Amino acid sequence: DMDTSFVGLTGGQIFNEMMSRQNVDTVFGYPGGAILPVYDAIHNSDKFNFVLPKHEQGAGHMAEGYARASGKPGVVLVTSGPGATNVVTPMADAFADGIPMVVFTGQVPTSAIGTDAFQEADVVGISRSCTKWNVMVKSVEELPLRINEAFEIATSGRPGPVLVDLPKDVTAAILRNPIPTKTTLPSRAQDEFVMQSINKAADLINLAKKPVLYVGAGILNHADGPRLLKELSDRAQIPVTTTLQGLGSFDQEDPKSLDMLGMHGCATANLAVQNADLIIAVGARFDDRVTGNISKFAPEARRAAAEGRGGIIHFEVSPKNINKVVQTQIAVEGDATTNLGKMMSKIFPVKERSEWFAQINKWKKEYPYAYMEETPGSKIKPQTVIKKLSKVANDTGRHVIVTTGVGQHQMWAAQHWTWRNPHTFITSGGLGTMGYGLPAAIGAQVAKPESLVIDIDGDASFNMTLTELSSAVQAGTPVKILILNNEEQGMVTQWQSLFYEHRYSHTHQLNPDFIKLAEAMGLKGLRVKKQEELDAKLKEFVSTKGPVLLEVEVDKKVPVLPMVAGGSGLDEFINFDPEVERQQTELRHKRTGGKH
Amino acid sequence: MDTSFVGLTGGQIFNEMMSRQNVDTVFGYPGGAILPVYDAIHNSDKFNFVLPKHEQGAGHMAEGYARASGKPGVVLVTSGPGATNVVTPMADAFADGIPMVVFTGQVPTSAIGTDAFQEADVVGISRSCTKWNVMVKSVEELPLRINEAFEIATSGRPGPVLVDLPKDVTAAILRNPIPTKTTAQDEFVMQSINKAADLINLAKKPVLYVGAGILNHADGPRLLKELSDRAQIPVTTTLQGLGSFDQEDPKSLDMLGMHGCATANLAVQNADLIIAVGARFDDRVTGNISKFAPEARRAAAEGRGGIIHFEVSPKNINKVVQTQIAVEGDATTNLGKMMSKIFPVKERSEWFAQINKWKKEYPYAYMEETPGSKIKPQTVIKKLSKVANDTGRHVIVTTGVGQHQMWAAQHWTWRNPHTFITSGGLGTMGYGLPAAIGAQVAKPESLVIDIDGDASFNMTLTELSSAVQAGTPVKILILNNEEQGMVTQWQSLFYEHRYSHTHQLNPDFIKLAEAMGLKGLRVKKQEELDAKLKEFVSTKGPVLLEVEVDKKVPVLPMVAGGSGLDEFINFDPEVERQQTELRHKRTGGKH
Ligand SMILES: Cc1cc2nc3c(=O)[nH]c(=O)nc-3n(C[C@H](O)[C@H](O)[C@H](O)COP(=O)(O)OP(=O)(O)OC[C@H]3O[C@@H](n4cnc5c(N)ncnc54)[C@H](O)[C@@H]3O)c2cc1C
Ligand SMILES: Cc1cc2nc3c(=O)[nH]c(=O)nc-3n(C[C@H](O)[C@H](O)[C@H](O)COP(=O)(O)OP(=O)(O)OC[C@H]3O[C@@H](n4cnc5c(N)ncnc54)[C@H](O)[C@@H]3O)c2cc1C
Ligand SMILES: COc1cnc(OC)n2nc(NS(=O)(=O)c3c(OCC(F)F)cccc3C(F)(F)F)nc12
Ligand SMILES: COc1cnc(OC)n2nc(NS(=O)(=O)c3c(OCC(F)F)cccc3C(F)(F)F)nc12
Ligand SMILES: Cc1ncc(C[n+]2c([C@@](C)(O)OO)sc(CCOP(=O)(O)OP(=O)(O)O)c2C)c(N)n1
Ligand SMILES: C/C(NCc1cnc(C)nc1N)=C(/S)CCOP(=O)([O-])OP(=O)([O-])O
Ligand SMILES: [Mg+2]
Ligand SMILES: [Mg+2]
Repeated sequence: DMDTSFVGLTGGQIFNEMMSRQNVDTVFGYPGGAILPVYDAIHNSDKFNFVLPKHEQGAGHMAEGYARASGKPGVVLVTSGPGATNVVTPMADAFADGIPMVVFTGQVPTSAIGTDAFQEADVVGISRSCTKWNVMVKSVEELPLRINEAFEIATSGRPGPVLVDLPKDVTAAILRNPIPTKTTLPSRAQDEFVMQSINKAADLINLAKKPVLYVGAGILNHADGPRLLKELSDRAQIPVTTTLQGLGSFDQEDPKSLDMLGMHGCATANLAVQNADLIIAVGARFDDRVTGNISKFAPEARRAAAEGRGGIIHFEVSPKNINKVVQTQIAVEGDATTNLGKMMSKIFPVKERSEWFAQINKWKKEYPYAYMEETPGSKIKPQTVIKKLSKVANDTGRHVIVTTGVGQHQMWAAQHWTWRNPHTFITSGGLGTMGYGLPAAIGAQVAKPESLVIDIDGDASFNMTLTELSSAVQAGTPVKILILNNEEQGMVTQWQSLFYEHRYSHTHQLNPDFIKLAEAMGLKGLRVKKQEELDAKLKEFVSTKGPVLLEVEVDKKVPVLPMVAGGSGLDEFINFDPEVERQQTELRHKRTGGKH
Repeated sequence: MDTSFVGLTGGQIFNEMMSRQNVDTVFGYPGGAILPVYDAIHNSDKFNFVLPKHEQGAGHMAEGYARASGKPGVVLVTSGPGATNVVTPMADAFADGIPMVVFTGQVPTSAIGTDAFQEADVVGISRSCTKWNVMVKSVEELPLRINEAFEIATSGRPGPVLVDLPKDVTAAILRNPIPTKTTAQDEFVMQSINKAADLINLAKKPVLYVGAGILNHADGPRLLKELSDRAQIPVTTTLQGLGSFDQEDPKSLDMLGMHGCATANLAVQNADLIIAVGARFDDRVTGNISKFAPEARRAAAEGRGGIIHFEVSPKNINKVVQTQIAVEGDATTNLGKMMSKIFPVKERSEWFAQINKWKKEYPYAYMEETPGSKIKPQTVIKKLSKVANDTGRHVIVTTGVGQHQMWAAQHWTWRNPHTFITSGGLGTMGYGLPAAIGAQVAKPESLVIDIDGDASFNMTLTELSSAVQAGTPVKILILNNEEQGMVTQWQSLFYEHRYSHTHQLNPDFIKLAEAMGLKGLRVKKQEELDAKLKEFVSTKGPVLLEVEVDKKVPVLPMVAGGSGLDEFINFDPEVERQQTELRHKRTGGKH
């Protein structure tokens, strides 16, 4: 069966048509020679909104933030050569964090490919290891097919980035042949096997006496995910901890909430996991930033497994991540949410778990997120800023979205914010890309025009992509940019303090005047130094109509705690100790000859 | 066998190896995976360290450094996003043949292949944009790999290499001694030299087609000048060859190609012999390849001329155009060997008469200022060229990518080697500022000027604060036409003035400069331009000058479409006015 409707159109014009057929409402991009035939076709197009950054990396991270906030794939449209190489970091970032993204790169004409042409890059080769799939379109005839395959692959299984390489002669060419209609249009034994494993997992859960739900980003890839998670938690009385990327999937005000686990997770979550007889892993991949020393990980679960009375259940959509890190007793293949729904009726309702929750509540009382609080004459504490802003933003009654950079401010945002809503924490976790914060916020704001979007950023992170401030003005995105300025690459100085005897090698970048910068870029700029002005400034920050930057001068050389590092198990975290911090301050002064 | 490194960590070995390689500057940004190296180079007296805001900045700085100094640029970044952020500079250095050694931290070997935190397949990603790369797998082979890297980056055609450094390798202590070392065809060439000298002595209308290759040797420009003087041969250069020949010399043809001087293009098309020296016949130079140099091909068919190619990389020989004589190896070296076999020529009356008539007929014409009109971008280049030269200082110029780049290339008078540093092959916007910073580090006493575009500058403007921290008093000139000029030109020409997303919203560049810690200057009026240009150059410390220039001004001449070099579009004042009215009509008076 053939389709003749695209006959007579250029490749560019076909691209434009395929965007509305693929339900694309937003395109992030930057023009150039190779991709000019497509840009002429989308000129003044009302199929979608176009967002123009200052740098293609910005386009990439914007599309990511857009994808995370909307649940739709982020679409990028850039030129060949430097245009394409400039989106390599965002693709690798989306690949690590499972973000659906379709990247369209212009390419030199097919006759010039492989001749080391002007602005030619081997983009398909470069991006092979950091995309789910990529392809070079070699004729206009196969353009709709490739577009359809790209979007499907990007949004199925574990979502991820795909790249489509678009030769200039292909997008300029007129389609002069009918093409298969199928290319233009966007097992019983397996089901029985999945159900079998679902039955097995239900049996294990009904047996557990100290279960823990270990929840990650996977639960958020379905609209009903958080809802079914809660239903399972309430039905079987199971406490819930989340990874960094699962934050927002569970109401942290709920008594059964364990908060975040891992390297910088809540001690209670870490201890609960270390003492659980059953770990129910839902959409999480057991990264070492979560597990700590893997040989020390979940000893009570391993003991339960050896005695046939527990262990680890894994709801995982990708075969690649099953039995990858941890020996699992039961793997439940496919969409976590879907499989939770199927399992629910098989779970015995539990009245209470007195002993287990008594232990957990005692851990909660003993190990809060403690830190050195403000004293007279001291600088503002970064942890205090997060706690205050969390309440201020939440009290607005608006839907709040938070993006971050990478480092200490990121962890403190994760810890001290109170998470309650799905798809409201957007942070770079796997690749951990500095500079993510501002463009991701712009993207998220585009996805959710009514939401209050806050970028909680670091000074070093913000410097990476700060040129996109003007892009926010041009895009009409009233993002709220918060800079926790400690005048350092804090996460690195933390590691240098701990393991390199306070040798701070090249970890202090010279910052610009962030307030003058913001105003030069066309935003309102605010600064706070004094403890007494923090409250009022935070309120003015959140209340501002347009885009606004607020720089908070915060204290320096403050470690993120708790911390699981070295060969420590999850239950061998370093805890906050006020006397230790004081001793570290003296030691630091002496070792740095008074410089820090 | 050598024991001098026994007891040192991999990072400490790296520190010593930089000294042994004669490295005086490292560009980089720290992170988890590369931490053991940064600890070892902490307060190192063996080299200076330059810290950017972005790894792309580090990369382009290293490029600018390499191009001004003649030494390889050294980059030191962390794993994952640190490494992926230097892909564009590597592709840039690969395209332009710039010596660069990139050191990327990597996750511990025990975590490689497990999709670990901040893990990327950097060896895989960078394969197509490096001459060579490697992952160091033990501390014992670290000196060997460092030595290989520097050797490969600086030999043949120079280019980028990458060395992946697993954290556990750089933290590991060398326990065992390592081999001290790790710490016929010339006749075929001589025959070619003889044959090429025979062709040259026979040529009646020869042209020296000179590129970046002649600048990869200290004595390149000198031997080029000698050959040109000896045989009375006119010299044209590529964009990347600018500075290798004195453009004030009567035999200068200026730049050839897509936006080259018409005289240069016409000489090439009418030459009976083309002597290609360190140039790779890119289509930005040749135009339509089937129309390129018809008289040279004709001479070749009659055995009285053709094309001679002095090229160091065999794969670039007969890659684009069929050549009669190939001389493999370093161009400068082979020019020296050839010199004694070239008959001296007193004069070429007819050939230079024809050339000098073209020069009079086809200068770099453009619509000049009129009372009330905006400042013309071409005029700024001419005036700045004189003002900068009048300082008596050594001047180095970097640019961004676009119209300003071409106008810089055209209207500047190039006389000194390694003084024009621009992204040619990859054509990376945002190149100008970080390249200028790196060049200033290489040549602290030089006057370094970034002639940048507004769109290009926006790409990497965050490095302005890095200029302050590095102590590099760069001079930043922004030709502000409030547009992606080179793209709007192509849209005006080929897409009926449909300007699709080619107008980015600029920040206040002066307030930006001041926020970054620089002095900011702005010119709007013609009357202020001269004074502002002089203040700009005479300013001590880093300074930005924004010039509001006229918009929608095409770079001419232009060879595009299926045109041959002699089929260029030339400037015409009446055509420009007609284009202005047509553009107004089609954009509803918006442009
Ligand atoms: C400075 C820093 C510190 C960090 N410290 C911590 C920390 O203390 N604690 C922490 O948790 N993280 C931390 N990380 C982040 C960490 O590196 C990982 O990014 C994070 O642990 C991964 O979370 P995740 O497994 O839930 O999400 P992902 O990496 O996205 O993995 C999701 C898993 O679920 C699967 N999946 C996806 N969709 C579905 C579906 N529909 N159905 C079923 N399965 C699905 C995926 O295939 C994948 O296996 C830190 C990062 C940084 C930069
Ligand atoms: C907007 C724009 C417009 C442009 N328009 C033009 C234009 O009009 N004219 C123009 O010329 N360029 C133009 N370019 C630049 C063009 O794309 C190429 O960068 C340039 O033409 C290549 O110059 P090159 O061959 O001299 O140097 P390279 O690309 O570096 O090639 C040098 C050649 O010499 C060889 N070589 C290197 N070292 C040695 C040695 N020691 N001995 C012998 N051989 C050696 C190399 O292997 C290579 O083959 C433009 C770029 C842009 C962004
Ligand atoms: C704004 O668009 C351009 C600006 N400058 C340019 O060259 C310096 N080009 N060149 C093109 N197109 S191109 O000329 O067809 C071409 C190209 O030309 C081959 C063809 F002429 F044989 C070769 C490689 C790349 C490109 C590219 F990416 F730019 F499309 N578009 C522009
Ligand atoms: C400033 O340094 C760090 C900041 N934050 C970190 O984790 C969130 N890490 N982690 C490390 N080193 S690491 O822990 O040995 C490690 C790593 O751990 C392996 C080991 F724990 F088994 C795995 C992959 C990458 C890294 C890397 F690159 F960061 F070094 N350094 C930092
Ligand atoms: C990373 C990157 N992205 C896009 C690019 C595609 N290009 C260009 C080109 C010629 O390479 O077209 O292929 S030039 C250009 C815009 C130039 O704006 P300007 O700086 O203001 O200078 P002007 O004086 O106005 O001309 C773009 C968008 C590029 N090279 N790099
Ligand atoms: C350099 C670095 N890590 C390595 C690194 C390097 N380069 C990039 C692109 N990304 C990362 N993550 C960090 S965490 C910097 C943190 O500084 P910050 O922005 O100001 O945050 P904070 O100070 O609060 O920890
Ligand atoms: Mg900081
Ligand atoms: Mg411009």
